[PDB]
Amino acid sequence: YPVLDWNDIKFQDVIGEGGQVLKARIKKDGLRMDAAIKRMKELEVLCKLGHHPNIINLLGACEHRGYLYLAIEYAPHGNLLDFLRKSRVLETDPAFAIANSTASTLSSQQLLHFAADVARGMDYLSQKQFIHRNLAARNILVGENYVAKIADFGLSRGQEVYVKKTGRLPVRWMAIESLNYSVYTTNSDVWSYGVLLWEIVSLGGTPYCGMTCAELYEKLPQGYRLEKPLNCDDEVYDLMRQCWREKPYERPSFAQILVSLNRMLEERKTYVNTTLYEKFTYAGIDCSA
Ligand SMILES: Nc1ncnc2sc(-c3c(-c4ccccc4)ncn3CC3CCCCC3)nc12
Repeated sequence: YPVLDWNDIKFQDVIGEGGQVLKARIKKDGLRMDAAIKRMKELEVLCKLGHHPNIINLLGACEHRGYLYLAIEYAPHGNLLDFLRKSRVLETDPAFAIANSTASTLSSQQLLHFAADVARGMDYLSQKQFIHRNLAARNILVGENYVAKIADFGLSRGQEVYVKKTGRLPVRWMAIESLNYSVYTTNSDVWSYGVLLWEIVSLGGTPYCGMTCAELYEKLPQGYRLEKPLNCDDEVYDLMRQCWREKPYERPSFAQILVSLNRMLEERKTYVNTTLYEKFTYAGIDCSA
């Protein structure tokens, strides 16, 4: 749904590392478009769903010499985290940075729309009972027209899902119940989303720069939260803080989040500063992460 003919695929380049994925061009319903194709060895109807503008759409699937190749909507601009980081103009093009009084090629409004974008997608998923379990900047793709898209693959669907650990955990993104007990819910997804939001605001900062994974475990039950960024308005931070409430059911819903962003967007006020003025400080990326 649909079905792709092999003879319409023209592969262009490989993308990433390892599973095994490629950039193609497919023909679908008489139109030519970029796809990303992954080839699996040896669930798809629910994969649309993708019909939503912030969810990587499924384009086609196609059996060829014993394999199933899966074509999905192609994202021109990488994961959101890199995109954001490459936007750090003081570091990548300071002549530009100074001339234009700016710390990013991205604007506060644009930064928020990525937030809204993901917020919106999640809202639509969470209300169809899906649990992402991996919300993080690096896990969001920036798609055509710079519209942020979520990945719908391997999504647990249900009220709650327990997964046993053992690979690496996104500790810095996880909420406490997930930390304590390896359980994920939609409410666990919102916690992660606030870290995503925090990530966006820090133009790609590593959350909890300096702290180690051990330190976090001990300090989070303690009531410790990520520090409000120097470029961030108080309400934006406030919103992050709600996502990180200790009591899961206390946190907001994506609708609530989304409502609140949409308000912020409609105001003329800058909620996320990217303008140099007299001082500006990029959240650390390095650290021992
Ligand atoms: N649509 C795309 N356009 C650009 N590049 C890529 S890389 C990619 C991908 C796939 C994949 C899965 C199915 C088909 C094709 C690719 N499996 C892991 N990834 C990498 C992950 C990156 C972070 C967010 C989750 C996906 N999909 C895209």
